[PDB]
Amino acid sequence: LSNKLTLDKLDVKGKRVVMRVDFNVPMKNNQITNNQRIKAAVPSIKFCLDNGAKSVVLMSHLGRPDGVPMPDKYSLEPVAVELKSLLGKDVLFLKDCVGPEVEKACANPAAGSVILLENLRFHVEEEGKGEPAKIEAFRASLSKLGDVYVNDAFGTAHRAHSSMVGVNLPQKAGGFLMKKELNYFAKALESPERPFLAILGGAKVADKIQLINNMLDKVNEMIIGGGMAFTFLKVLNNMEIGTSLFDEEGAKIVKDLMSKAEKNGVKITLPVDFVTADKFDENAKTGQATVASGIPAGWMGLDCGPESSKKYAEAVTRAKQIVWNGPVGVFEWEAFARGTKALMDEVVKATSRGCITIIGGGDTATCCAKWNTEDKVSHVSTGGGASLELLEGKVLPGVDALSNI
Ligand SMILES: Nc1ncnc2c1ncn2[C@@H]1O[C@H](COP(=O)(O)OP(=O)(O)O)[C@@H](O)[C@H]1O
Ligand SMILES: [Cl-]
Ligand SMILES: [Mg+2]
Repeated sequence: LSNKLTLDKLDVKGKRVVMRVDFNVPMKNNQITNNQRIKAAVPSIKFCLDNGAKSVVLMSHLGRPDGVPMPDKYSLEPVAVELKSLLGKDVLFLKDCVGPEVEKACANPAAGSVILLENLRFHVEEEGKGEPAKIEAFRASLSKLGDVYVNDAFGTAHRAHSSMVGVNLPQKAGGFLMKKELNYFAKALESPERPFLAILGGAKVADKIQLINNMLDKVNEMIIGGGMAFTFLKVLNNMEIGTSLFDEEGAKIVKDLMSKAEKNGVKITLPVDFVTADKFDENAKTGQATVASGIPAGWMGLDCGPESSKKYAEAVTRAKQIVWNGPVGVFEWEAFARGTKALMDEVVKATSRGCITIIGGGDTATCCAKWNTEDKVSHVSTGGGASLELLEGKVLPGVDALSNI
């Protein structure tokens, strides 16, 4: 961020600060299961308050409510509560993020006020889909809530969304988490140790299958696991995949991706076996399948099996650097957690013999919390897809929109 305004050089004395953060935290049974992303923004928030900010107004999304208000399902109210304990200051929660009531609450706050707005994605204008005039009005409203803007939302920095690129204030500064994460990746990606392995799992298949093409110019090996794998296996192996995650658009480029991996000498490791489930539920009935057997109709693959874990281990053993985004099964539910635990064991072992190991994402970092490995890998990032877009070699939109020096 040498060329961008950052918080260390932003005068906040007597100023209202409006701050985009990534508070898209994981939830199970309605409880926050990892406060990593909240804790990670505390240094920027505290700095603002300690250097005389009149207020700090925090804004984020939670999940993918697709431009409809879903307070019953995706409210940020629980985050406000958690932020209090981590900050040592109280926080006022507002039930919207724009409009006359929100504008009034933020216009002239008591000295030192911390305010958290409701989920930005309850409005279609944040993503811009789910209207140019209402997008402008949404952005205008957000801009009234502070005098200066800070973006500390590293985990969302790949998204060219209204709160991330559309705030119109004279000073738009990168926060300290933004700086910490970008600095770590800049050093780690400049001259990676080789072989350099990417591990791509998870459930955001439509988005992340589109990142593979450019990642194939940067890495020497790739594990394609979790929900990502089934689109590949259906196309390449004619495998029956049941109700497993499948991306129609990505299927159309699978053969081209494999051709490119061959051209570039990138070894691709796909799974060969699975733990199956009869529905998407923690207490589903379960089974086993191989690529050869296929997955029965009406069943979904929610973990890899033991022969897949062996092949993943072989790739980890060859690696001198690893970037991992996306668990290799539904690790939140014990029936489907074994493959991700086994891979974590291998990645921790690799670190101990000198591998540079980077795990990132809202959910994947929660694997580190669950199995107590946060200090047993080289770097745990608050960015998942944001970190993969860095690996591709891009300038992230939320960084690009910051004020130039
Ligand atoms: N085979 C699978 N089917 C469905 N979901 C899966 C599968 N494997 C992993 N997942 C899910 O992937 C999710 C995380 O993916 P994603 O959100 O892309 O990762 P991150 O949050 O680290 O960026 C987890 O909640 C996990 O349950
Ligand atoms: Cl997606
Ligand atoms: Mg996630």
